[PDB]
Amino acid sequence: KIIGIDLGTTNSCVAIMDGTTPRVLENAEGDRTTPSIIAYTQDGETLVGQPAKRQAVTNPQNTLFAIKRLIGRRFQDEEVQRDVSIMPFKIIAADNGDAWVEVKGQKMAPPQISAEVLKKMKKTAEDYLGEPVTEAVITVPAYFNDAQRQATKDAGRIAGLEVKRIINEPTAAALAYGLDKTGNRTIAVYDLGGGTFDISIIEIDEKTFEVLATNGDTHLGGEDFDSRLINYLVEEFKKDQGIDLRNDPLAMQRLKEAAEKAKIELSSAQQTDVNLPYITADATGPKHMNIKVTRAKLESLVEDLVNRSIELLKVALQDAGLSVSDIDDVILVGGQTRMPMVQKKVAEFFGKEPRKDVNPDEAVAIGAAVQGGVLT
Amino acid sequence: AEQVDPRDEKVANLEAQLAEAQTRERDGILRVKAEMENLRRRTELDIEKAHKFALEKFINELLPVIDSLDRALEVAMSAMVEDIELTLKSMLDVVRKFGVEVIAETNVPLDPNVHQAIAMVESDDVAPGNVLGIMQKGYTLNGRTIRAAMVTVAKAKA
Amino acid sequence: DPRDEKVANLEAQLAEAQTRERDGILRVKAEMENLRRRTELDIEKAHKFALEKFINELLPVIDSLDRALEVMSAMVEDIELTLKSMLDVVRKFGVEVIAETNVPLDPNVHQAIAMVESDDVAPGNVLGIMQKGYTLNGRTIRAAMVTVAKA
Repeated sequence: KIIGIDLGTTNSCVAIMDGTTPRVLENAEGDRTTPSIIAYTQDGETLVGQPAKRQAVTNPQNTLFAIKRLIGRRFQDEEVQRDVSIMPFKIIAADNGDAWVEVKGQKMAPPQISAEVLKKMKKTAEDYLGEPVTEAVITVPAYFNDAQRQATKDAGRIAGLEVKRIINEPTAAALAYGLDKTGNRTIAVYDLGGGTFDISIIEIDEKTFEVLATNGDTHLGGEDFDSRLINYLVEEFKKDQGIDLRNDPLAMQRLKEAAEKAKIELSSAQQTDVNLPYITADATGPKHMNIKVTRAKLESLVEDLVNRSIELLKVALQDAGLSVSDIDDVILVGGQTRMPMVQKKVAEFFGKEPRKDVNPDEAVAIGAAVQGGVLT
Repeated sequence: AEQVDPRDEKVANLEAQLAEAQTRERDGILRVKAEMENLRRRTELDIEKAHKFALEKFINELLPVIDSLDRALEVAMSAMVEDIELTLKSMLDVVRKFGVEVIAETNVPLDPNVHQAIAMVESDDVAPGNVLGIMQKGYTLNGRTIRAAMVTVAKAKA
Repeated sequence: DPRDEKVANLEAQLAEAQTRERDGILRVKAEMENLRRRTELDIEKAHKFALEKFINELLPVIDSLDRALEVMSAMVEDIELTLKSMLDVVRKFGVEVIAETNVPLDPNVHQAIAMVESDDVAPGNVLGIMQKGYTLNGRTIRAAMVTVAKA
């Protein structure tokens, strides 16, 4: 069995073919999706996923995340150096001169970290099938230089997984939908993630696969769509009450989640309520927060970010010299694409409606399962 | 044992195929036997699972109903309160009937399995690292967490 | 003949073990599919069942919100929002409410507990709901105790 694994930047998923039918497995906690976080508790515990995300605040410097942004790169790089500026954790230079991370004084290679998550997926598949697993396909970004793809390979070894083939994330989504068997189709995978937006135009010359044009952003995904709603709220409060919740950690962390729960609810509803009693207090007594956000306000808040995606959707085709017509198929990947407005704004720039018969956050993981599937 | 007569090497062939046949069958019948043995292990799990978490989706959609209820006690005619305090009690006590327990106990170390440190607070009311107070109840259904509690962890004196 | 007669029985011995494997596979492969189809049933029953028992013990909890909303102006605006979502959430699982007044008595939905002179509704028509009734998908699960209007 070659459990397929989608080693995401913000979340990872794992699947295995039940016969010919893709079956996305679920972790110990009952999630089909396991955050890509890993923290080394003060007391020496090595948490991974949900639990690790939950103690981040109380432990910023040892709760590693977004390690994919470093996997196969050297301590110098636009990415790496510019991350060193935002990552709450220590990114040091390796002797080899690679980008590494220091946790509690000990220095480890990026792969040594991801393996923690792969470790958890392997155990997750093993917990399903009953028998130990040792084989898998792991997906990478269509732009992954041989260095990363390999370093992404070292991670598996460290996890007891013999990478039987590390295929492309875009290709992954394509195999995930059913673009394998008339004789020639031209696909474009819109990938809006938790933190990254990557667009890929690939050709499945019929059954070959070929990255025709790839473009995307390093800073653009839900987490950024979130900060839009959070802020709207911080500003709104200030207008209606003269207070800066920013100043406040407790209130901010609190408002952050509400905004996040709001943002999701506003995609199956027209308006929701950010209701936070006792949000703060000042000289004039305690303060409560109660705002109304509509699909519309949110949208208005996240516009230039959804359009920024498309403007890139424009240069992706300009480099691939084609019109939305040449594009026979367009698939979406990235829980955030669940937002009506992106679904649309995209359906308009390509004319035809993008297909999503397959779960936006399980897609690429499922693609990876089918490849290693009866195939490998 | 001479076998140059083609007709002898023919009998010797059929004899071999059949031996192969017998082989395939025996084993080809063992993997499809073991193959279901595995499906029985699962059906049991799938069952014991859907037993534990049948109501999880429902009892998860009510969390925001337990929430507006106590939220209504927070912002808070003496009776109406003892009334809505009794309701919240029957609600909780009822979901607890169906295997749900409420995570809302302070002065215990932070347990990321059912706790969500939402902020560090400089306090000596409890040992550094323990939940100092809870911002919002956390619920568990038969072992799996449906909503970690949003706690406030404590940091040393100053 | 010594080998012809043997060459035949060998061939047979081969068809036997051949088809015996084929069929044997099938029996266990359709045998596995019943095991499957039969456990879905068994999971979807114990569920319909747990869902009904739960929805049940929950009814008194809704009643609580009623009794309370029925005994301050902004507090109540809350209990009315709590209530609407209690019900909104429940609809999602098939639970609807019986409390439409001015409808002829119907023992399937109503349980008259008292009659009273009134002109507010032709006589015979339910008037006043001592308690709201509920039904999941229609099958009346608890009849609305009511007061039928007597001329």
